[PDB]
Amino acid sequence: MAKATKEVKSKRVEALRQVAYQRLERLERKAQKIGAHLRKPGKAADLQSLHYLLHKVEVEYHDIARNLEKDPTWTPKPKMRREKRAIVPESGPAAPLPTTAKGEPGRPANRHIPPPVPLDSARIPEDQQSMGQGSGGRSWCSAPFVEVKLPPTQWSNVREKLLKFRIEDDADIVRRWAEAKFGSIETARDGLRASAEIGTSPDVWRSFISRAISNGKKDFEPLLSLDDDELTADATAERVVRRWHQIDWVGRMLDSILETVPSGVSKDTFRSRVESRLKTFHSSVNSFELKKRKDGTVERKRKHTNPQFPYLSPSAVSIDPDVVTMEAVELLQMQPEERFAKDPNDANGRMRLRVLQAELGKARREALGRRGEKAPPWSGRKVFRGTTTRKREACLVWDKEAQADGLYFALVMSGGPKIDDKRFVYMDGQPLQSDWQLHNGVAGKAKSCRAMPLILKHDFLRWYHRHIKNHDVNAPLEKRCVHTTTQFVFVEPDEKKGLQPRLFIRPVFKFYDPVYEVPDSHSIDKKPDCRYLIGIARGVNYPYRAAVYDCETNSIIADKFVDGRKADWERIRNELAYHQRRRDLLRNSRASSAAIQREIRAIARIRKRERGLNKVETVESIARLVDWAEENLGKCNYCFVLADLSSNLNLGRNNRVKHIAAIKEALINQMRKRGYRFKKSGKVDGVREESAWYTSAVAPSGWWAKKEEVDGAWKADKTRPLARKIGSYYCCEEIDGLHLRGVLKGLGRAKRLVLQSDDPSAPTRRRGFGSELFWDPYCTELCGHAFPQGVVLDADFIGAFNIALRPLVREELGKKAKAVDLADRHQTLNPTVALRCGVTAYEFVEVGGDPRGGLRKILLNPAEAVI
DNA sequence: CGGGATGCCCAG
DNA sequence: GTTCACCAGGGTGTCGCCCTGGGCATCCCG
RNA sequence: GUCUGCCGAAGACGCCGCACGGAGCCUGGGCCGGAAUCGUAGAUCGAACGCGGCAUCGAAGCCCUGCAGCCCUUCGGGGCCAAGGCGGCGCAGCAAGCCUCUUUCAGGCGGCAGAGUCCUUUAGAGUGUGAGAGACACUCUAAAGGAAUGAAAGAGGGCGACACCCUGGUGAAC
Repeated sequence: MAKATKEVKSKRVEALRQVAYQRLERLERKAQKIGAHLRKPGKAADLQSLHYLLHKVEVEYHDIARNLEKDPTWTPKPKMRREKRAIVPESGPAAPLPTTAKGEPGRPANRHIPPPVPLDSARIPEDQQSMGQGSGGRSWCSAPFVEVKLPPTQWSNVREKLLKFRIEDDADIVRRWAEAKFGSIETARDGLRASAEIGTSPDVWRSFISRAISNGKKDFEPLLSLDDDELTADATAERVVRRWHQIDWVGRMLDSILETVPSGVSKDTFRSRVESRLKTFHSSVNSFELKKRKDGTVERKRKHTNPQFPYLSPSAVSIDPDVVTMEAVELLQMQPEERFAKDPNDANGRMRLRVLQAELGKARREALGRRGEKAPPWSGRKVFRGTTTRKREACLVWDKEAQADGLYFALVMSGGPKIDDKRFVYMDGQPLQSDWQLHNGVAGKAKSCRAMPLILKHDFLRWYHRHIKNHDVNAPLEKRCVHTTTQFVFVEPDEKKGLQPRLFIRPVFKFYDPVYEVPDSHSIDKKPDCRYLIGIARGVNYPYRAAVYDCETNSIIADKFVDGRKADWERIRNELAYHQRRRDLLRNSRASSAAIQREIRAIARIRKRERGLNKVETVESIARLVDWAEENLGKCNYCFVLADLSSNLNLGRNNRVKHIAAIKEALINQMRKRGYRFKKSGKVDGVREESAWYTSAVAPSGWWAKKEEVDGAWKADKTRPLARKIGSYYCCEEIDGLHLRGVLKGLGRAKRLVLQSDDPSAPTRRRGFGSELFWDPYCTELCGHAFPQGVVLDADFIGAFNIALRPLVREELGKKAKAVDLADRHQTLNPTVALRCGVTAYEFVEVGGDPRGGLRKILLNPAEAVI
């Protein structure tokens, strides 16, 4: 019988491959029919729709051909050609929210109003005495716009003066220059990337160091006599040759562009903007990162993923259906085996079927282009932005006669009266005569400007009261400022609906930069010299958890945290998916269009509710945490230790509630605005990044809880899960004041808990905690409270505690360390550090003949128990 | 003569 | 019930740089 | 403008009043069907598979599309030509949008008479200044037309890049 099975198996594979060839030539016949049918003159239904059927049948051709050539024992019985391709969500499971006006926060009216400004004394440091270009400073912008009141009759002259500094419609000059100089845009991008790169040949290197020496620098005289392979591997010489190649190449291309500038464009601000963009480009193509291999050799890896020339992103071109029709039928004319070969004309060397699929996508993109958005405009109307990067350009003067709200945005033009030097004064408090930048008459300058009044509303008044304390001579130096530049935006007038032109300005205040610092904040082998350490645990559902730590008492002091909107994001995503499905299934189907419009409005409702989700609440709580830290802990006495998470870690469906790098960015900006020093590497003193491996999963009671022993104990005891697997077995909500345990559904991704749910098709509280809860069974007692089978704590609290206690271990061990040594040092040190704050925990309550049957949360406050 | 404009230069 | 490979439409987060001016030479026209 | 006296329903919410196409190329939409194929002899039993044929509801995308309607416009018209469906009966704070970017919360928005306040324009009149031009400064008085946001956070602009997620049109691996 066995020899019969072997010969019959060869018959099976040969017969099924014969079926594959018969179906293949069936596709080929169908493709010939439709390609000769698309040929039929005047056809515009075989266009697009059965052009899509053409790429479908050719994709099936390529897939059948590949599945037959790659696999010699091709025996297809997987039951997918008999599969109906069902969609498992229901047709109508609509579940909106019923919560409505159950309190509604108030708005305690406050009367913020900017008081007048005195002249600052000689407390200014020496490096920021002039406050010109690059002379210290912080240059912190202004997060709200403020509306200036344009004159009702002279606003056209103001618009004419502001049209010089207009930022948009400058890309078209750069694209026109690329078209006129290198023919095509892609050829321009490739040739300009080739010219911007620096060679590894030491001849041009030595030429650029010789140019550096002849320009007045005497530091690189032994660099000319250095060995060629040594100067190639020299990082300092690499930076020098990069800066001089930047100067030469940016100068050459800048001219090439300013020679091709049309008349009317102001060449000064265009020169500055284009020079900054080309400096950005030549830095980003030639910046190389020290990537080491296993043998210690440094690989010259570029930080930027794929830099291209500025103002040269690939814009979508509206291709026509006729040329993609001709290219498709011409691809069909050649032999079908080479129809899926690499295209010699493609830049990426794509497949011919792939480039025709992309061309068909463009051909149906031209009818569905810049439309269909969920209406997010800036004011709706036609605007043009810009910036005024000078004091001769524009500034904020203060009216000395007004005791409050006397800020005026003075902007210089040919028309208008002369500015008053005795009534108007700069916003720092210094007079108009100190700077001579817009004063008329004396010191050889003559300037006349109109000071249009400022409309101070809640946003700008709140920002000016929070960020600027310019009315106090002896103010902290991080609150005093000077104003040089303004990122205005001009909203153009409309005559169709009869509106009024409005100008919004965003000032950019160069704040004075004090020398505030905490020592050894970014020292690798040194703990920061401060009394307090704050450990931020950035998580997925809880955004951050803070556990501040004082080394004098060696205990946690506070446990501030927020809740996050993960489950709300899940609900919005599910309702958005259902409404998108019902809208899209009702669009390809026709004779129903009011249904399309009402589900467009339902999509807009869910878009507004998703627009409610943002990082604003997270950065608001970060600001509140930093303010609380500076109030209670005191200035220059803390350091926000953060876990060094991956910069581009990938999550699942919770991308809109990730906000992980936003916490680090917000903390860096918040500690920058407090006055703390900002190093050139992008680090601010008081925000220290330290890496956390599985050592951030060790217990405060002294348990490492390694993944190997946790996996072994969970395999031996499925009903008793350890580490963070305990939280996945319990319901998120509560029944009888407490959360029950449940049984997982055996499907991997459809994880539905069974909380003794004998009710048919009952989801109940199918959502669980997941990895959010850490249960330590070895901690049967904690903070004056007893637990029979251990205490369940938040995993983010454990991570925050480990992060806050980590730099002590880092200083005790040294620079060279592995995670095992940090783990055992944490295992020994953990028990010794105590808790003097209310630490959120859970209790194993007796449910159903078992103390592990339920979870109940209490405060567990040492301030009520220990002290 | 002089108010205002336009454009270039300041480079471990 | 999954996973991957394309093409549309929509939405997010995140990342490399640079910027966040004054002096001054010449034009320039009423 | 704004505030008060007085008047009302947009747009939503329940009810029904109605909708231009197949030659040719995809699919339901109904049938019928065995073979090339498979349940590890035969595989003719069953499973189906890509399909073949018949008739047909008729639609996906086009030829037919009128500018029914919206956008652009040099104002003549052109583009998509479908949409927006539209169009009544009862319900009249209860949508969207706006009052500033990124958000949250509270609040306001729609006809005609009355009242004050501010700004802008202007007038008479008056005061001093004014090598004196009845010019200027500016006051008094009067008239014309314009004038809802609080509260809590934010480093925001560019330029070029990535990497997720959702829904359709598909194909392949399980």
